[PDB]
Amino acid sequence: EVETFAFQAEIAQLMSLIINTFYSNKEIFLRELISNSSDALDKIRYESLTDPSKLDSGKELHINLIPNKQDRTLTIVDTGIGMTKADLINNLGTIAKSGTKAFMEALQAGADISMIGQFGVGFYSAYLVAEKVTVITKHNDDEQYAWESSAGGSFTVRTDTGEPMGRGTKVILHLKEDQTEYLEERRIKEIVKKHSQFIGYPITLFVE
Ligand SMILES: COCCNc1cc(-n2c3c(c4ccccc42)C(=O)CCC3)ccc1C(N)=O
Repeated sequence: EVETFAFQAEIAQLMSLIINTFYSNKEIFLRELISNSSDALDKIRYESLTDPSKLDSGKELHINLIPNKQDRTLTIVDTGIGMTKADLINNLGTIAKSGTKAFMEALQAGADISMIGQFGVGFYSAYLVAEKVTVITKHNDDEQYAWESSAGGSFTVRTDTGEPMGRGTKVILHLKEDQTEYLEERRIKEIVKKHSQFIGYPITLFVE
């Protein structure tokens, strides 16, 4: 079954701002998603020091960037801690509410959209370039889920029946028609070098 949920008002508001605000420096979405991946990898790595069996679902800690011109998608894959159903439905949104509030206030103060990560809500920057975001995720303590939202105030969660992931997260960006530059090898290389050069995990840029 597919379950549909309403974003809390503040999150819907932030998503609308991200979609509606004129802001040319869209490339920062990638550093935010890679940051999310890095944090998730740090988390499982740290947890594994006390419980080595947490890596039974996979020892390699890495990030893959996968462009697909046929589907017009850019996929950011990591073998981080992943997310439970409760993370997807409740926990992330609960934490994000205060980050969203603070971010929107800072914006009203003169901050700009590129500072979104300082508020812990960098994930939503995905909507700078994507009409729809699909998040496939697998945490050790739960099943594989697909979260999805085209904004408009609602998201869906379902159990995922695609290729099993072992552990980690895939963020699938269904790019906007005018944002296909982010499928180009040289463009992604440029952005990673500029914003994500010191990430402590191998980042592999797949080619088409
Ligand atoms: C320590 O790592 C646990 C959380 N990890 C992630 C979280 C997200 N992410 C998601 C959020 C979110 C909201 C605020 C902040 C981050 C958010 C959603 O609300 C939809 C699902 C994915 C997106 C991607 C990741 C990731 N790559 O692990």
